[PDB]
Amino acid sequence: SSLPQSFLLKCLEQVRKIQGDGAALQEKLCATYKLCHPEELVLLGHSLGIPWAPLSSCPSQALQLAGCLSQLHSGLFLYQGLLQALEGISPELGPTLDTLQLDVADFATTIWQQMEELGMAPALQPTQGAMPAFASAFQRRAGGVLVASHLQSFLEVSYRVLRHLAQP
Amino acid sequence: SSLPQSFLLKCLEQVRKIQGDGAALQEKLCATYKLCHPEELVLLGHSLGIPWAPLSSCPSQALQLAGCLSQLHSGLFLYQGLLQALEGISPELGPTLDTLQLDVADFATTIWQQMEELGMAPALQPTQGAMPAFASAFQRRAGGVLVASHLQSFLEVSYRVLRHLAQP
Amino acid sequence: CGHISVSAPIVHLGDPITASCIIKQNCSHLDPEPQILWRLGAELQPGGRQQRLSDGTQESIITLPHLNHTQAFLSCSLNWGNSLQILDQVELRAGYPPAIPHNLSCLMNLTTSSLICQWEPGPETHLPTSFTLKSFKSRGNCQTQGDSILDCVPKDGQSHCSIPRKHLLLYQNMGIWVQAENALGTSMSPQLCLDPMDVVKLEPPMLRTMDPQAGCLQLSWEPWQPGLHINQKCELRHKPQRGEASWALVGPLPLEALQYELCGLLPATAYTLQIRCIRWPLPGHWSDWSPSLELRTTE
Amino acid sequence: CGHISVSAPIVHLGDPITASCIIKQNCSHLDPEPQILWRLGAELQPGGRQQRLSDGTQESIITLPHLNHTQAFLSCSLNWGNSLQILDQVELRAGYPPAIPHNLSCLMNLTTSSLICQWEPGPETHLPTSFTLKSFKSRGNCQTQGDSILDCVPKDGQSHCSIPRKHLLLYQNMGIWVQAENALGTSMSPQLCLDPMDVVKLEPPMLRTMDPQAGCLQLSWEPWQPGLHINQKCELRHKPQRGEASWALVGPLPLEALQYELCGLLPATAYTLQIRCIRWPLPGHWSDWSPSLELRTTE
Ligand SMILES: *[C@@H]1O[C@H](CO)[C@@H](O[C@@H]2O[C@H](CO)[C@@H](O)[C@H](O)[C@H]2NC(C)=O)[C@H](O)[C@H]1NC(C)=O
Ligand SMILES: *[C@@H]1O[C@H](CO)[C@@H](O[C@@H]2O[C@H](CO)[C@@H](O)[C@H](O)[C@H]2NC(C)=O)[C@H](O)[C@H]1NC(C)=O
Repeated sequence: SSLPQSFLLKCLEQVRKIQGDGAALQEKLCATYKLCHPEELVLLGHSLGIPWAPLSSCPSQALQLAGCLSQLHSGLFLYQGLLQALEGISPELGPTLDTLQLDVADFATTIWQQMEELGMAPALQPTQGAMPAFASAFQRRAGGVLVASHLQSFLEVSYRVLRHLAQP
Repeated sequence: SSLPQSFLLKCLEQVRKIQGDGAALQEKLCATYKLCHPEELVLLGHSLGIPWAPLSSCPSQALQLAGCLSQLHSGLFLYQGLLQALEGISPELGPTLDTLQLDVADFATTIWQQMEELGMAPALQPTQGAMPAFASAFQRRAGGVLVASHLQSFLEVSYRVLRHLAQP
Repeated sequence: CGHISVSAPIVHLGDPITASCIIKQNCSHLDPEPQILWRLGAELQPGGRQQRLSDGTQESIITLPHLNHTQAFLSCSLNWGNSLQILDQVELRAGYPPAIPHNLSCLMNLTTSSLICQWEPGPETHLPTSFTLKSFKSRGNCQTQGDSILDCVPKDGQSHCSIPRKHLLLYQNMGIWVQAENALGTSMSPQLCLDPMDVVKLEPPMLRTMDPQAGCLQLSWEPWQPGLHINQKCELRHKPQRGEASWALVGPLPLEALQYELCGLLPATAYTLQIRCIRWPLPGHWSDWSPSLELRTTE
Repeated sequence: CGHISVSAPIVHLGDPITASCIIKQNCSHLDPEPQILWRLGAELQPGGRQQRLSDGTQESIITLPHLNHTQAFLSCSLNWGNSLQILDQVELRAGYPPAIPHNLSCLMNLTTSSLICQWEPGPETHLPTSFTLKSFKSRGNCQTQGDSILDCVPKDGQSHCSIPRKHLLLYQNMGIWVQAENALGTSMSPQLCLDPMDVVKLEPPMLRTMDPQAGCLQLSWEPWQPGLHINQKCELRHKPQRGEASWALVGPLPLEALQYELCGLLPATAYTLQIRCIRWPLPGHWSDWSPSLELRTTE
């Protein structure tokens, strides 16, 4: 394929890595606030309007890429802006949250560059977002379990899209 | 005597202590600048006009005290203001110099209080001094070996005056 | 979506707390009507009593009887489906106010050149509680208030604090106590009044053997430089090495001796000796005994 | 009383220096007339050559031929009595400018979660010389200048520096070199260009024995969590415990195995085994071998 073996494997690493990241945070919210089930928060979810990322330009819509990495990438970028807007949550978390923030960031640009190295990257690098509130402690406490839990699947899908993109 | 045994012995401790202090500084000037002989600096001495303390109201001028502690004390106070005006000399010394500064300070008020606890203390606690220059590195490097070396004897005399004041 | 608020987030021992859930109808499929249920994390709480504005928000207030749990989470959740929906959560602690710190004490360490106080804080409060060593230069009985009070703060966890030389006033008296506060109250140790110099901890000289009659010994001991400057009194004790014999103390010694001879022993050829010190006409406390030195007698 | 001044206080290798003594007549019993004598601390120095203002200050200048001493003190002393009087003193150093730092290298430590570079600074300069690890995010060959340069400073003495995660850009390339400056000059190591991720240092899984034919073995090895996230390739090597036998390497393994069986051995009943790893299709370096595990064979 037009996607370098290496680039893809680098992408998968990062996924497995961020997955862990998420999972640490999720499990450290669950012990520090007893918020283990993101069902309970569904309502809270809408109550804030958390724009979740979509990712259905790849799953198998054909066999044309770019515009796909595109979507991917944009998602990453979105979550990255949610996690930002999570404001470190609370001191005891903050570091856990901050590694994920960083790693996600890096997957985010690991794509974007591959996208410039194939021309499909807009010349112009977005800085947008209408980021939700998360004013209160609880909003962020939950905000966290919510976002984590969405991200966490956005990934299982990107996984698929890549483990399978690594056999064209 | 009208001087409590304890007070006197506390005074002697402090002396032995400050002596050490001086000696550390002296020996750490001697290794850090090879200035070991305060003869060589005599000239430099006057060149700056280092008011040295006198101490001849006690040696054995009779057997009346106060006005004597007085002089003592004032000396201490003077040196304390020279060492201050030494400005820590140089970074590698500074701590050595600073312990002496402090200790001398404390002998200085160990007297002053005994002097109030016998009434002979002026009500009014001096803050005077016309302190010499010591602008340059060398002035202070030397300044130090000089002052040290005077102080060092001012003490051997106070010693005498006390080891002997501790048998009235 | 709604919003919890309480009287007190932290509270005594086992007292009550009282809270409000102001569940707003602005976001809610089945409008707040499905009764809002109070939990202590996965535990329905009795008491709930559902008020109104009428045509407003549909609030409820509740009263926790006796919060008998150091930490606990207060879940204000409604009903959307067959699933409870947390809408706000709040953390509640409860414990004790602190006790008087028992057994405060200080040393002056001639090496660090500073004053080391320490205490025991006894019973755990179950609450984030900071300690602090206040101190002040005085004179006398310390009663006569010295004015400037100096906070010296311990390192998280540790139960001793340490005041460096630059902030001591040797040969004069200061007041020192420990303050203990959590959000239920503050307590204070009894106040200490001392001269750092009478709490100096000494270190004993190290006994050693010699170089140049019978039933005798010769040893020698070299000073402890840091203490050289402090007229101290020592004692030597000795007893034969094997046997369960009783220690024999020997008269008053000096801090250092280039040659000492101990006679009147059994050519028993095997004694243990240790010496220790203490600042002498002035106040001071004894010192650990030196490590032991073993040597045989003449014959 | 007078005042020394020099060209250069610090200087090369073994070069000259040149100084002035402006001895003022404003304080001096025998007025500067007694020739002012230059010393290198207790050493008279030739060359002295006594100028004047005439009716002013009575200065002298001198030239040290080759300062062949790392440190040295320059004593400008006159004569009052039979005794030399230091009137000013000044310190002079001399050494070398620094050399190119040899053998710069980096690791990414998955635990500290940061990048550890280190180097060798070779020949001692005899001068207060600071090192520094500059780095920058790039892409490519790093040539194409990345712009923001990041100074990471080592702890006095130590010859390695460490960049924490928050300042790395994993999976991308950065430039890194060491700068070395003392007051005779600055030098630079060759520049490194890398992706922290291809210098990750792994740690091997730990082999262990099992629980549930002949000339065989069963062992198992559990992962190294920190590395789980990185497809790596391992190899096992084994040789019988006693004997000076040669290590036998075994095919490609996975990072973790719940049950492995090794056949084709001698019921020699005693083999040593160690395994190690390395990140696989992606770039990476091997890992130390695991500590050894010893176990007997079937029969
Ligand atoms: C006084 O504080 C000094 C500095 O800690 C202590 O001296 C140290 O003793 C400890 C523990 O017994 C050792 O670990 C160190 O090696 C010592 N020296 C240094 C340079 O840290 C001393 O024990 C404290 N108390 C006394 C009895 O002086
Ligand atoms: C990575 O840095 C980590 C943190 O130092 C190292 O892990 C430590 O290893 C040292 C020395 O070998 C031990 O003294 C410590 O006990 C370790 N852990 C902690 C919590 O400090 C590690 O060895 C460095 N390099 C590698 C190979 O990962």
